[PDB]
Amino acid sequence: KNEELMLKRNYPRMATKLYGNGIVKKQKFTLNNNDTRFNFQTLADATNYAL
Amino acid sequence: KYLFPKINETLLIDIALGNRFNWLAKEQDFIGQYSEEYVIMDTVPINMDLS
Repeated sequence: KNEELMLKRNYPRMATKLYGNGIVKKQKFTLNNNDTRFNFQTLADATNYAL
Repeated sequence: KYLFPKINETLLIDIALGNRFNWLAKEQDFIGQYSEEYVIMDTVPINMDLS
């Protein structure tokens, strides 16, 4: 060969792709303490309901 | 005729008031909705005519 091609370079080529963000999602639940006690007859069933 | 008028004290008189029925205060646990109550109706004995 030309034998000075030993001096020549060869870089890697690197295909990429850029991604945006995700989204934050939420949900809520309201549990009261006086009117939902009327329909469980034990504390254990009320705690199982809240869980 | 140029001085600010001086308060001397503020009292905040106060007494607490009772209940006259506080020995009826029975304490349950706030579960369920309804509560029923019942007695046994009477049943008089009978003569037995063992014929």
